[PDB]
Amino acid sequence: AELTPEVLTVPLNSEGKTITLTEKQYLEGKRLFQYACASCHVGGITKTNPSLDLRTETLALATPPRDNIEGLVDYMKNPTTYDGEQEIAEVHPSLRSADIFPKMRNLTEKDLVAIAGHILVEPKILGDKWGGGKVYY
Amino acid sequence: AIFRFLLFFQGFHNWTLNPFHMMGVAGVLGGALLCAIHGATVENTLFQDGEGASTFRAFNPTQAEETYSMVTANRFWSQIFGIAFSNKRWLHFFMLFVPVTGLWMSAIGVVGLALNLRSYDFISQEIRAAEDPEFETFYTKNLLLNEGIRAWMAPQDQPHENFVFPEEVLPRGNAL
Amino acid sequence: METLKITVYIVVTFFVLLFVFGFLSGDPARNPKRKD
Amino acid sequence: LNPMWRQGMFVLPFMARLGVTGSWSGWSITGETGIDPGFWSFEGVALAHIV
Amino acid sequence: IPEKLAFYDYIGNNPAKGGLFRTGPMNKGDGIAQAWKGHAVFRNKEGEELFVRRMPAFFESFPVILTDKNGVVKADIPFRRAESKYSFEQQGVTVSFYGGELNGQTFTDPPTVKSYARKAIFGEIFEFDTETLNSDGIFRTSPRGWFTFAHA
Amino acid sequence: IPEKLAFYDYIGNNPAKGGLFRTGPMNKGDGIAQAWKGHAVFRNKEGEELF
Amino acid sequence: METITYVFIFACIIALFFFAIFFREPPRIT
Amino acid sequence: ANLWERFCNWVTSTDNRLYVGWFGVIMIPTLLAATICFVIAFIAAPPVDIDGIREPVSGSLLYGNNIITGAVVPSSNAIGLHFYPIWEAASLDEWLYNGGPYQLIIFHFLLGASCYMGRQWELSYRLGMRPWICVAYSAPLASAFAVFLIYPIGQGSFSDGMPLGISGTFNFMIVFQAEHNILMHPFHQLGVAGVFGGALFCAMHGSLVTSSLIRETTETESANYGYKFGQEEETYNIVAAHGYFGRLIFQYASFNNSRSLHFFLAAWPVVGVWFTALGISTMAFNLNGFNFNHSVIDAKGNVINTWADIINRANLGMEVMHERNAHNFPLDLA
Amino acid sequence: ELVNVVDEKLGTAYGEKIDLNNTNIAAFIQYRGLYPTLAKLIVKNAPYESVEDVLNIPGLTERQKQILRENLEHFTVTEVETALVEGGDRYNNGLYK
Amino acid sequence: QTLTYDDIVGTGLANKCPTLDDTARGAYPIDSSQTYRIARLCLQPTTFLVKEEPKNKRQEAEFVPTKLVTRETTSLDQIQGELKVNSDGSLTFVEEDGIDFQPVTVQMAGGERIPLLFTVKNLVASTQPNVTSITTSTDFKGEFNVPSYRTANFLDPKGRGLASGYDSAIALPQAKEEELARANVKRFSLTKGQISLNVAKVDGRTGEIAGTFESEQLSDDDMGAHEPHEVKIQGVFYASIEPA
Amino acid sequence: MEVNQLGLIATALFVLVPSVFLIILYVQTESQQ
Amino acid sequence: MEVNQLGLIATALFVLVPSVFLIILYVQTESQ
Ligand SMILES: CCCCCCCCCCCCCCCCCC(=O)OC[C@H](CO[C@@H]1O[C@H](CO[C@H]2O[C@H](CO)[C@H](O)[C@H](O)[C@H]2O)[C@H](O)[C@H](O)[C@H]1O)OC(=O)CCCCCCCCCCCCCCCCC
Ligand code: CLA
Ligand code: CLA
Ligand code: CLA
Ligand SMILES: CC(C)=CCC/C(C)=C/CC/C(C)=C/CC/C(C)=C/CC/C(C)=C/CC/C(C)=C/CC/C(C)=C/CC/C(C)=C/CC/C(C)=C/CC1=CC(=O)C(C)=C(C)C1=O
Ligand SMILES: CC(C)=CCC/C(C)=C/CC/C(C)=C\CC/C(C)=C/CC/C(C)=C/CC/C(C)=C/CC/C(C)=C/CC/C(C)=C\CC/C(C)=C/CC1=CC(=O)C(C)=C(C)C1=O
Ligand SMILES: CCCCCCCCCCCCCCCC(=O)OC[C@H](COP(=O)(O)OC[C@@H](O)CO)OC(=O)CCCCCCCCCCCCCCC
Ligand code: HEC
Ligand SMILES: CC1=C(/C=C/C(C)=C/C=C/C(C)=C/C=C/C=C(C)/C=C/C=C(C)/C=C/C2=C(C)CCCC2(C)C)C(C)(C)CCC1
Ligand code: OEY
Ligand SMILES: [Cl-]
Ligand SMILES: [Cl-]
Ligand SMILES: [Fe+2]
Repeated sequence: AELTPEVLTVPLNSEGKTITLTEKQYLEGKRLFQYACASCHVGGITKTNPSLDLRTETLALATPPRDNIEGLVDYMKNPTTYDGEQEIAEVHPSLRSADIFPKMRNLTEKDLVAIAGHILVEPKILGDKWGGGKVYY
Repeated sequence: AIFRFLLFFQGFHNWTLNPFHMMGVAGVLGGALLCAIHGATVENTLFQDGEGASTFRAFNPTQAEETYSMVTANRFWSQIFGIAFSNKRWLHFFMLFVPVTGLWMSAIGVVGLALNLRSYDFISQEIRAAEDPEFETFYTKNLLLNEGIRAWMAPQDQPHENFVFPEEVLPRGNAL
Repeated sequence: METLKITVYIVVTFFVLLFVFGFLSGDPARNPKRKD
Repeated sequence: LNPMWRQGMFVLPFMARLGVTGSWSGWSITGETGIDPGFWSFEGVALAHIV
Repeated sequence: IPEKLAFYDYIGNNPAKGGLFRTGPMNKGDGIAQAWKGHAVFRNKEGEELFVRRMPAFFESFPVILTDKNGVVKADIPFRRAESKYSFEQQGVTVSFYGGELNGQTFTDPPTVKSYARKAIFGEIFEFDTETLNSDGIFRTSPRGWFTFAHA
Repeated sequence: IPEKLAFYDYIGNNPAKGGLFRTGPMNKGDGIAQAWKGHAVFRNKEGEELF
Repeated sequence: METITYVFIFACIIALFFFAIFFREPPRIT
Repeated sequence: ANLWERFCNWVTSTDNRLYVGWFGVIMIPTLLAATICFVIAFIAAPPVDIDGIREPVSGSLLYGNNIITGAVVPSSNAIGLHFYPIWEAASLDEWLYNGGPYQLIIFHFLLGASCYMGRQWELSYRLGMRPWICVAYSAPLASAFAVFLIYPIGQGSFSDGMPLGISGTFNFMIVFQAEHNILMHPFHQLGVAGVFGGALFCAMHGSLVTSSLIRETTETESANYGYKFGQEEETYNIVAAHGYFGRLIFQYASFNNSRSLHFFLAAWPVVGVWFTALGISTMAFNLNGFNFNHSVIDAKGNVINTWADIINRANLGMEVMHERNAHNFPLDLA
Repeated sequence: ELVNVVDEKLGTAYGEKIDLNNTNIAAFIQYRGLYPTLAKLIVKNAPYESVEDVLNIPGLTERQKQILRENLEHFTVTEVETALVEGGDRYNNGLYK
Repeated sequence: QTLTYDDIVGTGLANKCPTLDDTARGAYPIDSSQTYRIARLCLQPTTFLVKEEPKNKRQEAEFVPTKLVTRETTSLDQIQGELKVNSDGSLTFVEEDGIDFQPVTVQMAGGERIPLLFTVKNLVASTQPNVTSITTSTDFKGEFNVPSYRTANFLDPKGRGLASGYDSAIALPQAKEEELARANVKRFSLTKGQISLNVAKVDGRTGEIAGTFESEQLSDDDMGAHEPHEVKIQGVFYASIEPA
Repeated sequence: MEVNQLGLIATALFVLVPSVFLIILYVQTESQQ
Repeated sequence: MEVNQLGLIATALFVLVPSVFLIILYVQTESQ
């Protein structure tokens, strides 16, 4: 098996347009996800709130849907709760709160696409392991 | 892979509870103790047989004379520990005997485990614990650990069995 | 309990004083070769 | 209905006879609970004999 | 199906299910077998035949998992109840008996059904006399096991 | 009538009722006493009390 | 009965320690 | 000839059947306290709430244990690292429920055993010996500190120190493997090399010396009677032993110097056990064994399991089961 | 007559839908728009006699009422089960991942 | 003076309710118009009594004293609730929230440990009619809920539980289950307790009241494994009243 | 506890029989000397 | 038959202990 363009193709938006990441973007995405996110989101769970994971199915039922590049890029700029009702930049890393979350300072627009891309690709590779937790280690 | 072997034997065979392993443990730990205590006694009851601060040079393989004082070693250990060796031949035979016997004992226990002839349980404990939900011992706590080991490692450790354990059957304590 | 506490405080102090003053009583001299 | 002599107790009565009536676990053979017998409980007498 | 053949198809006669200090005859453990209860057939509420996964000899304890002919899990007895998907209660598992003492009988009350599922991991299901020898319910090995051990 | 007093008026507590190899506490024989059943009064059909 | 047995064996071992130390065969030089 | 100097002379006398010494003045009462409390607790102590969750664990023989399952149970997690002497309890009943006897035993024992080590120095000095037998005993002593004191310090509670029991010991080492993975830690691997190699060299030395005993007896008598306590001459032929072992392997892998040989005997297990005691003492601060979980993946990114991942599955089973009612939150951080 | 009441409850609608009187709050993530805000409101205002009662929760906006309407078929109500609602278990039932 | 944490810590004072000066014999008047809350109710047990079992014919056993073995972990505090005025002048406290339970285990003579959940959960307690003033003769009397001492995830030592755990004695694979049913099937009890609160001190200025309490409730039944004991608890209380 | 009743005689002879054997050999060794 | 189970150990020790005593005294007589 290998990292093919099929696996590297992911929804860009809710319209149903798609984008094909390069292998480079994917690995950039993975590296930046480790740098900025994995302390809480290792393996696609959320250590400080396990009820909410990074599975595609969960992101799809979020409000604004977050199962696409645009929704996830937006989330990293202006995070909301799962029903969209409340903004949580003060307790969740975002560019909006890069002053209190200093690792977000040096993230460019293309870094965000790469991180979002990693999050949408990884469950295509790992299946249940992504977001499933220790049961699947 | 050997580390996995050890853990397998804990969870499936409860091998730590097996008195043949226990005798093996005593024999290996007892051998190591004998090894350290004999080497240190000799090295700390040496006779002054040269002028150097490096006492190694003052031994000649063809000298007939003992190089350390059995008598002072015997006094030391009698007064420190109550008992000491007094017979050098017995001492060194005992050093052969202890770890050789311990290893032989453990081999016997493993033969039994070839047949799943384990020392897995104490029946008296299980009868009481079944009836009395407030009865708890380190023996019942370790069996819960075994039960976790088996359910959590079997699917991947025994792939030919095609074990599919859904999340809802995995034994788990609270939160973890 | 306070009586037990006091008793143990006294007993421990006793043994520790014995230890300290015993080693201060010329202990290097108490060997079989050279004494001072 | 279940006093010491129904239970095959043989030395317990000789301690009770001369004034030892209570256990460090808080019962006495007269049925009063929460007594504090001090050292000279049934247990203290036994320990003393062992020592 | 002769009872003698059914009784061979039961893990309690497997000699690798004993223990070193579990002494005496096999009868002292599971009891004196009296009768084959019959062959248990499990079905869910949709009528698929389900199959209890049998205990392997390696395991002192084993969970209760039911499969379809294809090996797909369709029911179990859950440990954690809050997120259970496959409970007997949810799947409407039932058991029917063909042959033996319970032939032609069907049970639907989930606790009875789970009870036979717990026995089906051992193979075929027998009625035992546990009183006569005050059997403790824990498997012992057979003369085949004791002889091999001693001679090895 | 206090139970304790009824219990003394019972042959199972008489020390001359035993056996040399009948071992153990008295409770191993008749059992652990739990309760006075009450005093039994026997009458015949003429209502005369019998003993 | 099992408790009595365990403690009896333990006490016999302690007693053996006592004889083994104070009533040993004395080591004697040559 | 004053009262003190007479006392000092009895304390340090080399005529006492058992040497007392100044370290003995502390060792004797502390060991007697630890021993007497240990025997009584093991036989008769009531159940102890080791994990502070009002779930008492029965450890003594009278409350339904045998020799293998019995233990003196560690003190309550509610106490953590607080000092819990008797006089701090409202009653002995309280002290027993919360695990007081454990603290009394381990503190007296560690004190007594530290003094045991010093007493080995002291008597060596009084007898005009070289001094370092006590350094060999520092390896076991360090190991006892690690499981009774250092590990409880790092984790925050004497409730995670090793139980004073046989099955309690096993519980301790199983839960240690799930929380630390001692097996994949190199200091434990060196401890194994220290005790396996220690047993090996014990057998080797014993068999080589026993192999080369000089004929001094008939076949109707124990060959041990060919050695007399205090004889000046060696009782075996080291050149014959060396001539055998150097041919078994090759010449230069065999000792011809008995002093180097016995130093090696001393050094290998002592040093290996130093490392394993330091393993426990550093996993006390959660610097754990190697983690190669999901380290191998394929071109696509699928995880390719190794035997380390199989170890991880077993560790997970120990983790999720231990102290099954004691965790309310997802991470078992101590 | 000795029955496990949680297992019994799995044989009701509680075993197939979100039970507004008993189910832990994390189940409301299964449907969009429900967590955390409406889920918090629903759990605080239980018990309910019928699934439709949820629409009378004081405070709902029209958007909230419409979200509930879209999801009424995913809900049920059964009798409150003490074992499921004591201990604050509707907010944290000790299950994480 | 008001103490700080570092004054209190390690002393035992954290487990004690506030007291009032013995000078505090006033009265706190109630406006049937106005609404009120209790901003803090504190209950400090001092004595745990357990009903013995007389065994013989109907002798009706006594309440015997016990020793506390779980230390200074016993007090309920920071309890709050509505204080309502009813048509007939009675006042009713309705508990809303607070640290309103503590597990406790006391030890009887002979060594039996008795765990209990000391609680006032869901307390509703009410005065006589025609109060109009809270005074040093005012009594509140009420009832509260006693949930199971362990909740549903609790696993016994063989792994059996109610919402989690094994449903059988797995260590006895072929034993007859009938005898084990009581140990195997966990049940969640919910019983009621009764409390009386007696007001003996009142600070008319500050809305603080204090006095004595006695409650009666059931002990732990180990999820149905055994019959509970009756427990009687006595102690002191403190409560602070506020107009809402 | 419901222990094996025969464990007691098993343990008793396991201690007694080899111990007696040693004592017999010891005592007749002393009375040679 | 419902016999007393301490009967077995009581009979075994009643035989063993005094028998062993005599055997000890006899063997050490022969070797002297
Ligand atoms: C080998 C060779 C070397 C030779 C060495 C020399 C050999 C000599 C060895 C001596 C060994 C002594 C053995 C000591 C046993 C410890 C007994 C104990 O702990 O016994 C303690 C008893 C136990 O007390 C009772 O303890 C009970 C404990 O109950 C527990 O135990 C109960 C009974 O088993 C039940 O189990 C019950 O359910 C369970 O809760 C209850 O709590 C009672 O309330 C409580 O009274 O206490 C008592 O009353 C005792 C008195 C204490 C009074 C308190 C005042 C303080 C007195 C200070 C005294 C210090 C001693 C002086 C130091 C020396 C100075 C010169
Ligand atoms: C205090 C801890 C402790 C101690 C001291 C021991 C001690 C022992 N264990 Mg136990 N064990 C423990 C804890 C412990 N155990 C725990 C907690 C568990 C979990 C249940 C186990 C599980 C366990 C298992 C599962 C087994 C043991 C076994 C053993 C024995 C190993 C004997 C040996 O040297 O084999 C070493 C191997 C040999 C001596 C075989 C021959 C080796 C030849 C000579 C090799 C030659 C090498 C050659 C030159 C090439 C090397 C080159 C290359 C490396 C570069 C010994 C009695 C084994 C046993 O009982 O065996 C019968 C066994 O199988 N243990
Ligand atoms: C090859 C030998 C052999 C075999 C395979 C069997 C097999 C069997 N026998 Mg038979 N039996 C034998 C010899 C044998 N017997 C002999 C010689 C006797 C006379 C003593 C008996 C007397 C006998 C009776 C009276 C009964 C049986 C019964 C049975 C059955 C149950 C066995 C059991 O529970 O064991 C339990 C086995 C163990 C617990 C293993 C003990 C291992 C010991 C503890 C190890 C010792 C270790 C040692 C001290 C370490 C030293 C090391 C170091 C110091 C050097 C089984 C089919 C029973 C039955 O079911 O009958 C219908 C029964 O009641 N047997
Ligand atoms: C003055 C001595 C004395 C007395 C009166 C008692 C009395 C009692 N004990 Mg105590 N006991 C004693 C000494 C005594 N004991 C001693 C020394 C021990 C230590 C071994 C014990 C150990 C003990 C235990 C363990 C128990 C008792 C119990 C009891 C009760 C039941 C007794 C019973 O069933 O006897 C049965 C008596 C017999 C069967 C008589 C045996 C006589 C035979 C025939 C031997 C003599 C024959 C001899 C070989 C002839 C050789 C002649 C030759 C020269 C020709 C009773 C209150 C029991 C009880 O209920 O406690 C709660 C119990 O369980 N006792
Ligand atoms: C109150 C209650 C009941 C308490 C009980 C508590 C409880 C938990 C008790 C546990 C009991 C329990 C069951 C113990 C387990 C024991 C067990 C596993 C037994 C193993 C038995 C056995 C047959 C195993 C087979 C292997 C075997 C032969 C091992 C033997 C090990 C052993 C004895 C090693 C020697 C140890 C040792 C301390 C030696 C010191 C020797 C010594 C004095 C050397 C000094 C010395 C050195 C020199 O170099 C010179 C020159 C001189 C002169 C000299 O002197
Ligand atoms: C297609 C085709 C045809 C295929 C080609 C294949 C082919 C044909 C194959 C054939 C191969 C062939 C022709 C043969 C040659 C092969 C060959 C070289 C084989 C190598 C085999 C090999 C692996 C050997 C094992 C080596 C071995 C394990 C030794 C390692 C050394 C070792 C660990 C030694 C221990 C030393 C040590 C630490 C100390 C000893 C311990 C100890 C302290 C002893 C105590 C002690 C010591 C004393 O000293 C004395 C005095 C006394 C008192 C005493 O107490
Ligand atoms: C610090 C205060 C003192 C501490 C107290 C120490 C007490 C323990 C000392 C052992 C006495 C018993 C040994 C008798 C036996 C005895 O007298 O041996 C004496 C023996 C003396 O040997 P010799 O060389 O004189 O004799 C050999 C010739 O006679 C050939 O026959 O020494 C040994 O063999 C050494 C190895 C014994 C190794 C065993 C010692 C450790 C055993 C520990 C047992 C623990 C089990 C615990 C169960 C709970
Ligand atoms: C802990 C400090 C976190 C860090 C670092 C990151 N995330 Fe996070 N995340 C965290 C929490 C507690 C939550 C839930 C927020 C809530 O209350 O709703 C989240 C959630 C997300 C989500 C939504 C997942 C869903 O199923 O809807 C996303 C997409 C997400 N987090 C992404 C993300 C990224 C990309 C991060 C690195 C830049 C990152 N998180 C860090 C906690 C933490
Ligand atoms: C003087 C001197 C000396 C000597 C000393 C000694 C000898 C000491 C002793 C000591 C001792 C001898 C000690 C003891 C102690 C002990 C302890 C302290 C104990 C404790 C115990 C306990 C507390 C118990 C408890 C319990 C339990 C646990 C359970 C059951 C119940 C009871 C409660 C009982 C010398 C020589 C050195 C020199 C110098 C001087
Ligand atoms: O391992 Mn897992 O981690 Ca050290 O604490 Mn958290 O749990 Mn508990 O008490 Mn003993 O044990
Ligand atoms: Cl555990
Ligand atoms: Cl936690
Ligand atoms: Fe040597």
